[PDB]
Amino acid sequence: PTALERVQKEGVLRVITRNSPATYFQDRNGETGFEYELAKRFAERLGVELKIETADNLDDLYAQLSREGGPALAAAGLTPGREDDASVRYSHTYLDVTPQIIYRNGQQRPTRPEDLVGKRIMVLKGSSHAEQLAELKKQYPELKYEESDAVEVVDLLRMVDVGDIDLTLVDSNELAMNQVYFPNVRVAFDFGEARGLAWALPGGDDDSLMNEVNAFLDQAKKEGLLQRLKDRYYGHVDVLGYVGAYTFAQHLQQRLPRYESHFKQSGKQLDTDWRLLAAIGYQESLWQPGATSKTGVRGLMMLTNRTAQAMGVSNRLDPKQSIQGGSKYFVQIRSELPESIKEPDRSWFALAAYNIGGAHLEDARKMAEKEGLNPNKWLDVKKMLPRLAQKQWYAKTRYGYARGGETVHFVQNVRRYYDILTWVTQPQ
Ligand SMILES: [Cl-]
Repeated sequence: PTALERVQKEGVLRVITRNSPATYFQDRNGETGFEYELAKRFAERLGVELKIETADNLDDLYAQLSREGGPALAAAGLTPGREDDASVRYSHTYLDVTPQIIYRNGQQRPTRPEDLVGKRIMVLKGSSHAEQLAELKKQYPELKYEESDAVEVVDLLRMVDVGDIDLTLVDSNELAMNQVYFPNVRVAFDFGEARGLAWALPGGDDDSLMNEVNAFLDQAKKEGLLQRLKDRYYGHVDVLGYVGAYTFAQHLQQRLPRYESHFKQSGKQLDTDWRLLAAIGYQESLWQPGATSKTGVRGLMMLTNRTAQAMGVSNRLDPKQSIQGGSKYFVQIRSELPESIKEPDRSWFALAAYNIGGAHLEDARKMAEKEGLNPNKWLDVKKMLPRLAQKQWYAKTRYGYARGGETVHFVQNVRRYYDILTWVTQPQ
């Protein structure tokens, strides 16, 4: 009975991973993570259910994988070993990452490997990163670094952010994912060439499962799934920019605490996720209650007088009222969307209408239907929205010109800020 046959016979694919937003994360609304979604899709390919198991550290992860009755594979952003070990075999690679030395804005930036000597350094125990430093230590014997089995990457970066350690070493993708929480964290330099991440399978001569893993990852590439997952989880710096990333971190730390209870209160009484509402707040005003503009919108949630009057907001500059009014407006808009639009798209459609109004959004949907696209599918209607800004298209619509390009930007950003806030984890 082959490894694949055991999986098929048991009707379950058991996957071991790390506990973190990058790989696998549990939230009241559900389960997320780059590896989680990639493994989920693989389980569906095999016609079996996914069963996630977590490891406390990398040594434990590899120990579980090689134990009798262990999981089928490990999907945890793993870097294959410098040299082969009979205990583990790796799939083809599915994401190129660059190891980076991370330092604290305020202290001097080490520029080369030799500068790592005489520094307080911590890395994950059992990691490829620890091995890079072990290899380096042969060349510079005075190099010191600590290995912890009790920390995750988020903790290492937190330690650098607050000055508990001088430096750490992590993969570029997880740095990008975490830059939005740690305002003082900075890349010092790229330490070594880019490496491929791969899934790990148990040792031995059985290729039944391995060949399906490699066929799947090929299909995952061709369909764009790897790029789309990469962009959601590891695209914060790409999309927001580097200054935007650590600037958000600064605001998360300094601004959000003044308004968090207002968001939670509105979210609770409106029975809707408070972090989605806070994400709207950030896109609108960067959580600034005195924010204004010359386009007739004002306050933390940037309400028009029209909207403010309808929602019963008597002071747009008051943060509590602004948050409540805009939150109420968002929920009302979402409720009034045509019944044919189902979640999760319904919420993204609601953000579009929050920004551009339901009338203009209806024009975008009608255009989608004419092009033979699904008007109830957000990714289709998202293609049509920019056309409302073009006179070649808007002149024949019922409601005419609208800034649908800016609407697409608004929805993408809020969704990202919503992810970011959902993935916050508390200090140790
Ligand atoms: Cl989007």
